[PDB]
Amino acid sequence: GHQQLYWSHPRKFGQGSRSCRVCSNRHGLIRKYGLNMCRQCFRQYAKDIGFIKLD
Amino acid sequence: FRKFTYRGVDLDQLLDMSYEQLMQLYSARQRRRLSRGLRRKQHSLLKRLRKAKKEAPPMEKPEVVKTHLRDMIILPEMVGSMVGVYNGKTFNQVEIKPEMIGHYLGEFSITYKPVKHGR
Amino acid sequence: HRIRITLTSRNVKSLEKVCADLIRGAKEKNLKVKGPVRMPTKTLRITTRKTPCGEGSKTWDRFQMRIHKRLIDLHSPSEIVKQITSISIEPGVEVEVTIA
Amino acid sequence: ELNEFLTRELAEDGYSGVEVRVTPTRTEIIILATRTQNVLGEKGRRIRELTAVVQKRFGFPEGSVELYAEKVATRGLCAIAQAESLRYKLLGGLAVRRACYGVLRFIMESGA
Amino acid sequence: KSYTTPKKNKHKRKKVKLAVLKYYKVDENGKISRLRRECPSDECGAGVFMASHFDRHYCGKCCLTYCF
Amino acid sequence: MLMPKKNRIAIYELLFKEGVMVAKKDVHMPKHPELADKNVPNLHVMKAMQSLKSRGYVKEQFAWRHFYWYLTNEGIQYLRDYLHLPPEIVPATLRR
RNA sequence: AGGAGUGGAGCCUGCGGCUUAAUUUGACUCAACACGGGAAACCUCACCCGGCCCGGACACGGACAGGAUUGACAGAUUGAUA
RNA sequence: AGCGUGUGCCUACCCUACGCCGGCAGGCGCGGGUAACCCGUUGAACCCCAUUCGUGAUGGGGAUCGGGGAUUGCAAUUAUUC
Repeated sequence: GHQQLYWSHPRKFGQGSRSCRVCSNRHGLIRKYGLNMCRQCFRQYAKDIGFIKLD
Repeated sequence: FRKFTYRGVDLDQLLDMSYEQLMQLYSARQRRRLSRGLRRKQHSLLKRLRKAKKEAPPMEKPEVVKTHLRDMIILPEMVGSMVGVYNGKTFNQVEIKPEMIGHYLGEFSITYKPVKHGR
Repeated sequence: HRIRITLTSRNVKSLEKVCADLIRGAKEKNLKVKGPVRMPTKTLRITTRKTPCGEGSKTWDRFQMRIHKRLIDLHSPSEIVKQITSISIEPGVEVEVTIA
Repeated sequence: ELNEFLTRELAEDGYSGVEVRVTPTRTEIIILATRTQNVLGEKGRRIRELTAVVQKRFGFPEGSVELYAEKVATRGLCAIAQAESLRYKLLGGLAVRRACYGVLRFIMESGA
Repeated sequence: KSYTTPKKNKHKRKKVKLAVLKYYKVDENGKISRLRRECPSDECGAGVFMASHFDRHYCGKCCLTYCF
Repeated sequence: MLMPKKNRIAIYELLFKEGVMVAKKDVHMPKHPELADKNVPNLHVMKAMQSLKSRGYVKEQFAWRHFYWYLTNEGIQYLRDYLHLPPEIVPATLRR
């Protein structure tokens, strides 16, 4: 009644269905190579992932 | 002196038709609306509007029982149901017929208030 | 008895070392050791806007993550190479040793 | 992610990142710090507590992961090992005009 | 700030005192005169009683709707 | 809030036997990833371990979206008493 | 110097204005305006017209373990198997 | 032709050959591929080749709209997209 009407979205597609791993924000997820990262956090912490602007 | 004119299926033939011959009767936009079959989730409210479709009141202009489902279809079974189709402000009430049929309820409802320009 | 020692490195100084030091030392043990096979680069290109917001000009990043793969052909049972490998291990290269 | 999380806790002991190496069914995850008398607390206590911190979250077996710590060789050079120096001197509550010129002099002491 | 929509309460529930006197009947002998139905449900033994509603009798946690 | 009083001690064993534990921050995960032995959803595991937080018997640490428990040595008095365990025996975090 | 263009036509979409239950909003000279990696049927979503759990940690206590409060279906309502 | 991507902690949603049904978008089997291995030898488009149309808003132009036909979806009417 409340509990069944608490998670009643089909949560298998849409930018709202997925979520960020750092921030839990529903915009700008890097869905290339399954980084699944808010682009603002990717920028900061890509230095210690291995992504470096060599060119 | 001519009646409502459907494909080649009258209203008695429409009211009593199996739900797999009914699939080959209306447009593909309405075929795959009702090809998938039954529903287990909150879409058991269409079942509950089929259950509320048998709220045909006594001999009178029939009452308005509400539907907050604009994806609900103008089914030929429904014909004889004054309807409460919500559009964010006002529940519309347009009398239904064989002419309407094979279409969505939300069509005959204006979600956006009609636009008029000033200066 | 084809051992197929997969050498995938982010760095060149270690991909040169791990491939060479498992041959340079494996010359003294006199086993029929081959040179390291090459695989082409995979430049994992993620091009992000520098700005967190949508204002200013559109200065794009070009985050280049190159990854390389080598493997060395052998005529050897497993234990002979295992005596050489785990001595002097460095963080760079992922050594996945194939038996078959 | 592991670099982010440990920085939130190990700031007081001079966090510098890791000198990590991978081995088959063992893990040399060095938490290379500056002051390691309170990375342990009571004779390797907090080091034993730091084990299943990392092991549990990422779905690792038991026996592989083992966490060591040293002093950073000339620990005045690593920036985040001396950002901790200006963190807990300004959170301590000395004026910025003194707590900086000590640590600026500390790297001319360390031959920067 | 003061809103227009009338503010909405939450009801102080019907909490029942001295429960055991009505569950069964009292008796002079060692037995007890049972009024309500017992629990033939799968999840519990013999502890749960079945209610006195108008249309049928209802168990606590089995969620089974009987008839006349 | 409603819990099972049974399913409070399905939280407290893994806290006790090793003095550190993990849980991802989310409301909608009925099957807890480490604790599938008993049905305790992620939202109920969150609310069970933040009841001990404010009275300061466990220090709560947070990464990206993940719960962590530096079980303080003030939580050892109450959780050998209430968990009903001898004062001699120690968790696997006091082992040599 | 010249080339391809743009402004001209129709459409795509960002902005203003007018409308609206809400037509969310940030940004307005190059350094706002297919910009927020924003191509929003739902989620996202901010806004609106409807309805819920308190998801009010914890401290104290008039009140509580001869019962505090709790989740739990017909049916009238209901969008509802709220 | 050349950048390239492709089976995902949460995670389900991958790339598609080849064979059958059908004009179409598409529906259905057996396999590969965590990939210099499989799609793919990426038979890319343009122009090139040869037919055809004839200075007219025409066979230029493809807007607006009607009826079907499937897919995606939990669902698309304020036509998703084809």
